[PDB]
Amino acid sequence: LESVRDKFQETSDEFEAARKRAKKAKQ
Amino acid sequence: AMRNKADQQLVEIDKKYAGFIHMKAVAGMKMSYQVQQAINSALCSHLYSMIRGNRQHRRAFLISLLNLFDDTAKTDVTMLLYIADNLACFPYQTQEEPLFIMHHIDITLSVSGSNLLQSFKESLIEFANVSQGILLLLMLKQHLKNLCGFSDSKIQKYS
Amino acid sequence: VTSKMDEIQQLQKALLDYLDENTETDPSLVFSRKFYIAQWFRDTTLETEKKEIETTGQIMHRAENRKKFLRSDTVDYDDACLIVRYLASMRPFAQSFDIYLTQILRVLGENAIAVRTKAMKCLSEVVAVDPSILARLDMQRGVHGRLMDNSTSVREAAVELLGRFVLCRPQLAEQYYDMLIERILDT
Amino acid sequence: AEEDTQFNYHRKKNIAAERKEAKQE
Amino acid sequence: ILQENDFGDFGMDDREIM
Repeated sequence: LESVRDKFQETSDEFEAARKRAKKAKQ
Repeated sequence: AMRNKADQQLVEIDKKYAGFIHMKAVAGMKMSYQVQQAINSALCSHLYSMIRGNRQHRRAFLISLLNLFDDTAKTDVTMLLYIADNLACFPYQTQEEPLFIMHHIDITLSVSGSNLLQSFKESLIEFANVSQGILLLLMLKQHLKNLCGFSDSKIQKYS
Repeated sequence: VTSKMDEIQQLQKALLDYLDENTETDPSLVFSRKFYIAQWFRDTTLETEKKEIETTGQIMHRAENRKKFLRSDTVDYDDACLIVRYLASMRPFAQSFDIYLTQILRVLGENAIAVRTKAMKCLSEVVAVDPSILARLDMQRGVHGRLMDNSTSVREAAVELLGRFVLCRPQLAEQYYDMLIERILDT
Repeated sequence: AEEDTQFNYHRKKNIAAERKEAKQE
Repeated sequence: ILQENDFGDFGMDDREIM
């Protein structure tokens, strides 16, 4: 319900930002 | 008889001087692969058993070879097959090895694969090749997990 | 291996007469007489437990026992030895060895080294007493497993077993020779 | 960055399993 | 019963020299 959707939203958002941080560190 | 004499000679070379074999290991398997592609289980097992004594060396050669070949290098697909078969064939006598390998493969898999899938959906033979690479490594992870039959929870619990 | 190769009540009677004469010869035999009496009594009851057919049989049996106790020819020593050997061979003890063997094979898979070593050694002694026991397939697979076992102690025990067994029976040893002579290089 | 990315990816997988369980319930 | 055997011969199989 509302719990799984809002958790998944936050997780995907953070996952995207964290990926960008990884890309920032790698090169 | 050939490799019997060879391997016995090698253990004699090793037993005196601790470091030597650990110094040149990745070039070893690379030259081995070149030899096989000139000629045409567990062939590499003897060296793997020999280099299991030192914990840091063990982590070292494995992390170097596995990460360098898969993530960004256009290594030969035949080379990937050779290394993959050798890795699967390897006898394991402890618990550190499968957890360590699974941990790092997972991490790199995660980042690389995610990037790959989003770039392909956002958008290509280059894609075909690098995707073949990543999928074979995936299947290695899966076959390993089947060889132990352990829950992903227990693995991720390990750090 | 060195022994084997209503009438029962009459035999009980005969043994009672043998012992009865020996009471005259030597005291303390009365104790044995009473002990045998009690053992026959309890054995008839225990077989009774497992009915009215054997109920009537056992009530005549037990009444005869009571009478014969209250009653306190020519049979002698060797006869008594053979009768009591037979009557013992009826008891639920002579057919126990088989069971015991089974128990031993439970031990072979365990998580302590010394116990498995000693078990294997005693088994080696067992077989070297009775050489015709390497026939049951389970013991065969056991000694194979222990030949491949992962501890030097049980390994030497197993190879000693197999070697002594080969030495005892002169022929028929070429079937274990290959699996034997493979093992020289065992670090 | 690598540790935290791995954490986030595995959490997304778990919550995906959660929504599957939700659809079942 | 096959309970605990060592994996292959590599535990104790020092190969033959020539």
